[PDB]
Amino acid sequence: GSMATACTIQLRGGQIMTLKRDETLQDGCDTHFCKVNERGEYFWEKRVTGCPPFDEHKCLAEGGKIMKIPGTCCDTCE
Repeated sequence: GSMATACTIQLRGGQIMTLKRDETLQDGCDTHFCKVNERGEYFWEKRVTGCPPFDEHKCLAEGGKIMKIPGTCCDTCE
């Protein structure tokens, strides 16, 4: 019947993205892969790591702004 034709992902920033097979999502975050099995189904692999503990107080009040980490989604300061 109906089968998977792609990987419907959601970025941490609030964005539902459509990846086809062998497609990936280029964003500074936990890398999103979309692959297909030998049966034709699509798998959404999230390449995830551990982000460094962040002091949001050590930012902002100290005169900084909070950015996004490349390679994983977490809080960081300029």
